[PDB]
Amino acid sequence: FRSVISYKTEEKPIFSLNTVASADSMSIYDDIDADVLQNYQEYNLANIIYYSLKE
Amino acid sequence: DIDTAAKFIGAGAATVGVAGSGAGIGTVFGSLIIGYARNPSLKQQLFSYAILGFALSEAMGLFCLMVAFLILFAM
Repeated sequence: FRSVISYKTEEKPIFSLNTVASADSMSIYDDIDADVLQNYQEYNLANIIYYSLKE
Repeated sequence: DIDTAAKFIGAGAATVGVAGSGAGIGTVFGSLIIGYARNPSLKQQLFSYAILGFALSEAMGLFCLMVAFLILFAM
């Protein structure tokens, strides 16, 4: 949603565990193991769906 | 007479430096357990360091055991 007159269609990417745990840009993030990423990927699925249902 | 009696004390003291390798090899394999449980997909590469660490800490302890005998038997 942008204004009362016009809206645009959009797609937001949804990453799984094996791509967020393997990305070498996630090496700076501390105290991370492949379980605390699963709980974080499962929650960020309900967010990007909720943010989508409001838009 | 005492020159041989001193070779039983000098050799009993030299061999206690091995205690530094009983605690080293524990720290090496006490970290292969912690470090593994965090990243269990690197078992092949952690074990390859626990062996390098077990061999280098034991190599210091066995220097003591060699000076234990090189005093007790050679001179």
